Amino acid sequence: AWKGEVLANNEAGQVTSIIYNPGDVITIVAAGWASYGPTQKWGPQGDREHPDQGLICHDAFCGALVMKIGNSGTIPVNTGLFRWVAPNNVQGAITLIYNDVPGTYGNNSGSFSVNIGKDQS
Amino acid sequence: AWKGEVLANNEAGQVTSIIYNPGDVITIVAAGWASYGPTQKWGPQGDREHPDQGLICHDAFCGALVMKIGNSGTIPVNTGLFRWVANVQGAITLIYNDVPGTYGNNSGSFSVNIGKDQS
Ligand SMILES: CO[C@@H]1O[C@H](CO)[C@H](O)[C@H](O)[C@H]1O[C@H]1O[C@H](CO)[C@H](O)[C@H](O)[C@H]1O
Ligand SMILES: OC[C@H]1O[C@H](O)[C@H](O)[C@@H](O)[C@H]1O
Ligand SMILES: [Ca+2]
Ligand SMILES: [Ca+2]
Repeated sequence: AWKGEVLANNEAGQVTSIIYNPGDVITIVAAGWASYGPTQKWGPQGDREHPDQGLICHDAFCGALVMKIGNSGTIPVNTGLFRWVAPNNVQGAITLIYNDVPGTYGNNSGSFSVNIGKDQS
Repeated sequence: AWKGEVLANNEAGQVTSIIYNPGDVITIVAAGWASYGPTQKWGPQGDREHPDQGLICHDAFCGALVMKIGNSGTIPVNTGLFRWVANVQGAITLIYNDVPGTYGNNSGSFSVNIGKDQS
């Protein structure tokens, strides 16, 4: 049961209190409005119209919510995950990150409100 | 225990297998790209720039996911609901947030998962 925020302009991400363990089943709901530069704002799925220019997650759009579990590569979160189990050999603290190009977070604004819970297993 | 899709052009909503009962704790997660007219698509939170011209849900943007429970007013769903508790009682119908009579030109759909949680 973690609840908190993820700033668009935070390159390092938001480390949550959720340690993902082998067999854990998780739910995530992400909401909100944030920008990677422009005056317009996008939701947790990001901007489907914008080209990939070196995103930390190539499998999500610019401005999408992504995560790392432990020492994993980025995993798309987008609007959330429903009763979700990680690939085998993936474990450790969940960090939530705004999908942008490394070095380009200065002009980002807004944030995502995210809830994460462990489910019956 | 319910998984499927909600079409933008379905005025009448998607009637799900979830009957909401007093005290029930539920989770919805909605995903995908849909439209209420334009060639451009929006997500489950809808179009934050477009004004309200008599949307079925005044509490959400045009093109947002909403729902009804039984005979109730529209309730915002947006990207989903996390361990949400609702006198609201009955079958959960999911609906695209648009204006009555004008669904004909909508396109796309949202993916939606609903479950009941521990309580
Ligand atoms: C659409 O924003 C900017 O477009 C120009 C073209 O005129 C360039 O392609 C820039 O790279 C774009 O900058 C924005 O996007 C990148 C991510 O791709 C980054 O977030 C930057 O901070 C933004 O301004
Ligand atoms: O505001 C709602 C309204 O917006 C646009 O004009 C659409 O083309 C219409 O079909 C209707 O959905
Ligand atoms: Ca940026
Ligand atoms: Ca329409």
